[PDB]
Amino acid sequence: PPPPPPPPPPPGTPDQPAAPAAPAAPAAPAAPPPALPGAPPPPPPPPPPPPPGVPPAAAAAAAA
Amino acid sequence: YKCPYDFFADRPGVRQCTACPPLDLGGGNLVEQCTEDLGSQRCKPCSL
Repeated sequence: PPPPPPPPPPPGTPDQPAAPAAPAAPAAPAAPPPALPGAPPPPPPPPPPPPPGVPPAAAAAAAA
Repeated sequence: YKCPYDFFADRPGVRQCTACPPLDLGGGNLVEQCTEDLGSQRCKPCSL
């Protein structure tokens, strides 16, 4: 008699592991900048003026 | 008057705009800061 035949091949190996996704895109959003602090006080007012002088008591006599 | 292009002012009643200061992002690195619009109160790094 003749000899028997070869075997069939095996299949085709396994695909490699699907990759994970990407980042969650961006941390926290815009952080509010520092404050524009400070607003000074107003200078005090000026002083007042003085009163006027007193008159001259113009009277001596009639001398008769 | 509006502050000039590279100058800024924050306090309301002020007598002179102050030039934008170079932002320091670490040790010994100074990036020039320049405002975008004419009358402005904040300085951006003027490379971006």
